[PDB]
Amino acid sequence: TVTQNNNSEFAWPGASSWALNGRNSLMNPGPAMASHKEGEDRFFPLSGSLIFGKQGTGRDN
Amino acid sequence: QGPIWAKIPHTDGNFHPSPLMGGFGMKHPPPQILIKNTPVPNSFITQYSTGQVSVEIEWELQKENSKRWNPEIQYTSNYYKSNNVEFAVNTEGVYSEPRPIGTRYLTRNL
Amino acid sequence: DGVGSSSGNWHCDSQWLGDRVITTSTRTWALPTYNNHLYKQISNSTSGGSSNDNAYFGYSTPWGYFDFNRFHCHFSPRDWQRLINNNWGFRPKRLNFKLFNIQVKEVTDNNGVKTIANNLTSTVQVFTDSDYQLPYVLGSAHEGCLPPFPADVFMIPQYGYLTLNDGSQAVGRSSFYCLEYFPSQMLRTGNNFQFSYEFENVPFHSSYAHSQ
Amino acid sequence: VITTSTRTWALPTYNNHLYKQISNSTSGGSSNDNAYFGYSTPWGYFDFNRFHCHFSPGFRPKRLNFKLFNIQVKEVTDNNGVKTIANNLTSTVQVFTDSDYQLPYVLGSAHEGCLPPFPADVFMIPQYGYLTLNDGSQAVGRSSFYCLEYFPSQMLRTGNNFQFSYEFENVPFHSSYAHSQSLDRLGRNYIPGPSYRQQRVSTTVTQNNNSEFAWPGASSWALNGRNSLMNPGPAMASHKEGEDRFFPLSGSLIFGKQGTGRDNVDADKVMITNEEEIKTTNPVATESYGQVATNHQSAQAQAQTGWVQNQGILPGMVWQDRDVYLQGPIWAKIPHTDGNFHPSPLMGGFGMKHPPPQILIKNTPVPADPPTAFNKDKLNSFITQYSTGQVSVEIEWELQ
Amino acid sequence: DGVGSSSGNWHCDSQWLGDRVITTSTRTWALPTYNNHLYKQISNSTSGGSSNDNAYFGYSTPWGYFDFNRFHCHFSPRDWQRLINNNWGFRPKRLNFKLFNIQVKEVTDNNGVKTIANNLTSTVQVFTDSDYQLPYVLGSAHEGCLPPFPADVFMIPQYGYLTLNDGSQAVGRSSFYCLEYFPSQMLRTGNNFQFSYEFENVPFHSSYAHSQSLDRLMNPLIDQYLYYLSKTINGSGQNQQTLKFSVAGPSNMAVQGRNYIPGPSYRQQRVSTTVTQNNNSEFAWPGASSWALNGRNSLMNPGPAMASHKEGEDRFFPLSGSLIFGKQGTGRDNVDADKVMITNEEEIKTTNPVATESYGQVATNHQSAQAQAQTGWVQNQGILPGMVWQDRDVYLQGPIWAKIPHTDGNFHPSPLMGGFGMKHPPPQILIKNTPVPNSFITQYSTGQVSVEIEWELQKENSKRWNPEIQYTSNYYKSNNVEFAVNTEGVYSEPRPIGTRYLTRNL
Amino acid sequence: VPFHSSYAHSQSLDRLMNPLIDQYLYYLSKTINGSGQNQQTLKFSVAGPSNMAVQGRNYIPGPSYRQQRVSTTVTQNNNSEFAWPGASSWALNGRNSLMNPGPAMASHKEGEDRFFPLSGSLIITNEEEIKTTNPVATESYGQVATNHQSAQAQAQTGWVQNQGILPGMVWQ
Amino acid sequence: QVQLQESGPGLVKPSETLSLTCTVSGGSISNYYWNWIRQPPGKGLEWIGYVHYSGSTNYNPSLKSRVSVSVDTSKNQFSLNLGSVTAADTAVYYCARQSRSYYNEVITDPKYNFDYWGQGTLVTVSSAS
Amino acid sequence: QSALTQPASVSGSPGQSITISCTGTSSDVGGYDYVSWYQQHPGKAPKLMIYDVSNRPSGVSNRFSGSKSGNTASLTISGLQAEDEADYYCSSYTSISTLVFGGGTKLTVLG
Repeated sequence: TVTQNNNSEFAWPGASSWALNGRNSLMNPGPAMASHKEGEDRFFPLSGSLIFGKQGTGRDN
Repeated sequence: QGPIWAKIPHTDGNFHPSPLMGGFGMKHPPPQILIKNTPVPNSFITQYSTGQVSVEIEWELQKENSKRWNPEIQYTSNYYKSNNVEFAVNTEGVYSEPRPIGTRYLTRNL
Repeated sequence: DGVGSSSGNWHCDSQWLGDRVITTSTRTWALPTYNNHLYKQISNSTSGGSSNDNAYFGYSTPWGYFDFNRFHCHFSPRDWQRLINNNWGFRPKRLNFKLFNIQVKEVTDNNGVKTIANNLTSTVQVFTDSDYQLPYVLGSAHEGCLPPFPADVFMIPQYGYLTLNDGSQAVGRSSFYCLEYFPSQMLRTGNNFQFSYEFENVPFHSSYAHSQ
Repeated sequence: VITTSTRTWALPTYNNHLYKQISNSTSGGSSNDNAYFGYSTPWGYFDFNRFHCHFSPGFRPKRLNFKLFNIQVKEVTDNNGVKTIANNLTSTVQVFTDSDYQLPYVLGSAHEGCLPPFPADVFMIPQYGYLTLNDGSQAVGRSSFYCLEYFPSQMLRTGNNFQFSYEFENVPFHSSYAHSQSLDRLGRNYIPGPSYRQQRVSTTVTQNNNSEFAWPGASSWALNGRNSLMNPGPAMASHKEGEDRFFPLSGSLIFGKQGTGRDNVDADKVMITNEEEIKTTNPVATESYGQVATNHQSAQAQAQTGWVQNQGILPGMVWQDRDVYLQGPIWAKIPHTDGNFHPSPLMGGFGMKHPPPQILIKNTPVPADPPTAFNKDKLNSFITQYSTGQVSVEIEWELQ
Repeated sequence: DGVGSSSGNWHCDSQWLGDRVITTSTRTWALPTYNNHLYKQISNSTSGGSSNDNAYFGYSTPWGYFDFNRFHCHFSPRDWQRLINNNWGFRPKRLNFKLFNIQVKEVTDNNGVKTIANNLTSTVQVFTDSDYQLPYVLGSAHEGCLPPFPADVFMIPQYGYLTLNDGSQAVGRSSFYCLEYFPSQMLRTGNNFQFSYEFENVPFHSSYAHSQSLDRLMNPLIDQYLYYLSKTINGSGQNQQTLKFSVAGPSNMAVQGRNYIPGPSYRQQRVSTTVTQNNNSEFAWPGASSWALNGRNSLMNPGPAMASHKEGEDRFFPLSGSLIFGKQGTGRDNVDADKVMITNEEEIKTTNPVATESYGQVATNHQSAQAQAQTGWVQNQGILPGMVWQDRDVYLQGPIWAKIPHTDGNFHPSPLMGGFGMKHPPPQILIKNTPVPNSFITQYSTGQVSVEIEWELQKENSKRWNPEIQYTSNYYKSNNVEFAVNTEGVYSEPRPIGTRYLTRNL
Repeated sequence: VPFHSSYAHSQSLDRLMNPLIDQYLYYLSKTINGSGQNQQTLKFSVAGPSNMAVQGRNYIPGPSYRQQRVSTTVTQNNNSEFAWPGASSWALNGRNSLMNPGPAMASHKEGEDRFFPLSGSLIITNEEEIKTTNPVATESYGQVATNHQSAQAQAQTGWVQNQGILPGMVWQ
Repeated sequence: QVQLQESGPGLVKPSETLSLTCTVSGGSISNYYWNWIRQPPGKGLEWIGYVHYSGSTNYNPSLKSRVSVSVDTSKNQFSLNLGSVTAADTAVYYCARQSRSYYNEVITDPKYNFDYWGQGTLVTVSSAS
Repeated sequence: QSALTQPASVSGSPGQSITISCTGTSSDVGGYDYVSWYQQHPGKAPKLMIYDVSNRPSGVSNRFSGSKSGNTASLTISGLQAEDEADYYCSSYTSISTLVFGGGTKLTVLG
């Protein structure tokens, strides 16, 4: 649900990353961890879960 | 829709090499298969090729031994009335995959 | 063997035998000519690469590769159901690859219209890296694998690789690879190519959910 | 008797090598009884199921043999404003038989597209498509979808050939005689076969009623809420002896004369068969089966009777099947079910659980030039193409 | 062999081997003494039998019998799932029965309290009817079968039978049967009894739903060379008679000539589960489909195999058409709709007519210039040549086999409540407490029963691309796990489970 | 050929049940609570020895083609000529044929031996031995519903005069 | 057979809080999303909001300030509290159930199609008694 | 948000197909295929005729059908009957994950 999320551009500035030789790589998908607590279907953990496109999905944004 | 294998990077050490996007980590995965059109003459004939590819994998299974009394969760298609059958083509002939399908349905004791 | 004799048949199906499954998939492919036969240096500054985290250096090659890493290549949705509902675990054993019924076309613009016809003397080069000397790009969850539906014809991806960089510039430890330096097999329209592979022993993937 | 045929065929390319959902709505809609859902395939198929394929102008088939050879692949272009048909030698053609009967079986519906009766004709190969479960135009969750690519098939270049032999399963000899005697003219030990009454129509229009009764007056069976005309129906005598101007409404096969139109053609353009040969053992299609007692007589109650409009099987019935015609079908596939009775198909011929298999064929798509920059979408651009060749089919028949 | 040595072990489990399944079930039973060891005449007038249709005459015997003839006896819910999701067909092969660890008790009231202790000399009589000389009561869907859940102990039913009657009185052709006249085996607390049976060859019970409907078997893309009569008039006016003809083709699929026609029907009345849209009158008996035999009306139940309702109407069920099961803890008389579970036969609609619909129409007269065409509804239709149909489905709770009555002739002997019809079904197993002295010691016995059936399977070969429907358990969180015992320890089955999920082409 | 049967069944097709025990099956006992408006309900009850008519049964009696009932006592019979018009018959090629003897059916109900089927007997032998598995030649096979009931429509039935083979029939 | 029943005062004085409870019977609250819909007499439906057993809620933007929806899993009932009511809040209030999702494959918010409905209760907002 | 817009009333003769439409903004209707149709008989709770634009639940006849073009979704009722007269509402999922209803449409069967 978009209303619950904070009203700011935290998509990259709030993401778990790891740095290698001075470069920051996003942590994706990362270690295997459950996506959400029991009974909390709406939430997803950012870069943590694999995301697939539906048929005919646009490449950008 | 997901990946099958990955190549374990060749390094001094690693821990639980199983890859993070899922699948089977391997030091000698299925090898790469490279292909090109032999150039026919820096001025060449504009050229392309086509053909067939067949691939055959043998998979080993581990059968389900459980003593659970009540019935399992199973991956099923609901009985629905809709314009398009799932996992099939539409009127314009486009094939689609409606949802990602996981591998985990049957249960085990911890 | 001949121009008028087919070099291989069409095999797609799955055989469920006891503890084993054999899934055969056959697709029709099309390979263009990439980079006009020219290995080319590529880096971020070519596109401007404004971020340091995005900095890369590498090459794009005339070759193409066959990618079947994704699961829906080998399994229909039905066969995927039979697998996951009835089984606690699975893992690959043997791999068998075949490449056949090659056809080469030449593209000409005659007057204002384009013309395509058979070139019966042309060859296609194909080789496998069984010593794993080339950069291995398959395990990056890339696009270009055989289509889930068998009735689709797909475009082979253009091979490429990256190596060390500092910013967009290369370094003295960087490497370069000429795929022509590898012995390869050359195929006319009557030739066909095949090889067999053996998966190394891996643990069963656990297709089950804990009840505790 | 051994019959042999050979023909030359022409196979186009359907729907740009694509499977496409078709439905009631696809064809324009408007009828529940006519509602359907299904798919159309790039594949074509061979249908020899009519007799005149195997015959020039008691018996039963025994063996079958099929050959496909002399493959020729034509590629078509438009050069300037003219079309240029060139041979493509490298191209292939795919053929397979479904010998496990895993696909929908469409050969039993008496379709057009059969091998032509005249051995020098060249015929077009009809497209393969099938229907599955529907609700209205929409599909239910139980509906199935088949990709014919998912069968192993043999790919044929111009020097390749294809052959297989089939074995008919044991079936009873078709009766090709009319009994000299009749059932009642032999207290009786046996009674005539079953009946489902048809309306009677006369070939003299002034006799028939001046009203539209084609669907309203038609004998029908309802299934899942959809009404289907009963056609041709159970085997019954076409008319009483002495009246040849009447025929059962839906009760008889009807063939078209050469070059007959598709819609609303008068009676002289079509050949209406008559079954009267069987009137010895079978009831007349347009007549009641008999009469039964509807009450108990008494001092105060006259005996009352009523007419039997339809009669199921009774112990001691005998009946004759429907006759076969040189233009009619040979076999049908017995549906796979828990139970059936007298499986011999209603349009005539030999019913079989494992009928002659279907034979499926298509032109392997050859793409046009792809772009030189990689793109993931499937290729929609193909070389216009079609193929041709020779079909020979041999059937060994047994006679009585 | 001995009083202190057990005569048999406890076997319950299922072995899935290839094309075969072996299901072993072991239960603990208790047998009382029935009728104080007295064969007794019973008839309706004893209870008053006010209806002639209810008139019966027969006997009640001291003997008990074992009944394993329901499926949940041999299959756990999980094992039932493995069966129905993965298999097109199945059928029994071999039967293996064992009766062991017998114990006999004597009941005494000492002072004001009751006393029970071992009687080590007592015997139990047990015999099987392998010549099928006794009346066979197993195939009547009776209560008293081995419990679905193995941890329950159950009470053996009292055997009984009926014979001819006129009203409540007997007739000269009536029969009487003394089970003591059969050689039986007698068992002390160290003895055990076993025998092995062989099912006769029966067809696989189909467990799939057709993916095609009988009237859609055509190719949608091609016309038929056959012709149908499209128009009987050119237009409005006088003397407009004509005969027009058209090709049967994709545009009109109703009229195409077809090789096969749906199975038979005997119409049922239609009842709605929404009560307000049901007629406000008592029609349970007055409006019900019945058949009369020797002057008595028997309700037609469940009747021929017919689809329960048209597609899209799920609130309608045949009045006597389907099998109705009770939910756990349901009262014997006049329970509410929610308590009972009504099974449906929607899967077989592709080949069978709807139970509440007319089979079709037929012409009732000859048309003429003076007479319009007339039709009438076919309410019941016997077999015609070229009919195909599906049998009724079998359920986890439903019967397994029945005995085909021994008669001159029969047609499609498959029983109407579902299951495998057999001329020599699994034989009856009769048992009783040997009387210990018309004044006897109050006495009962208990022990174990194990039963083993070998089932043959028919594997699913289909080429269908998209995924099947499968029987599954929903992932919603609830107070009690389905098919498991609740806090008080009661086991229950939430719903009826059919056999038909996988699909086939027609 | 099969051995001809020369015996009479001791049981009747509808009485094959065990009289002491309930079925686990249910049937529809009541469609209304009481007299009045808007009384619709659905009530169910176990089929058991108390009511044996409504039990579910695995098999059903053989086919029937009804014959007119005739009494040996002339007074009882109608005072008219019903010998030909009354008799059941089957038509072949326009020629009507009397149904004689016809399908095997019980000659008369139990308790009435003075009645015999018009054309149904060999002449007067009686078939009453088979009344266990076969319907009476003078009786309707049963009833079937003729309509959909609804809030506005009462349930209607009609009499099956002739019935063909159905799966699960037995007969002598 | 799932049945919903709304209960609560049929009259509310203006500028007072409105309270209603829906008690589900035959089925537990479970994993379902419970919704409140209101229909002003002779006017179209309007969606108030929903509640989930995890305590998640989503409200109508126009009502988001003054509305609250609560769930009690123990008593098998969920509630509506609408504050500072005016005469515009007179309506028939329904409780409904979001249709069950047969798949646990993806992470998404609920798309609203209602499977079951209460009978509804009329609530009049008036100063008079 | 802004409500969806519908015709206030539509009438037709029994046997004639009827089409009701609801117009919505690009974000609410045009954007996603989640539009439901409810019929409400007087004094009753709404019943769900169509969900997910064209899908229909078990218990709903063929005669009801729906479709979507651009910003407008339409409900089609084929071969309508007397029992088919009711109020039909369009429902839609919005961009901010809120539900929005149409104004309602009354269907009158002429006769």
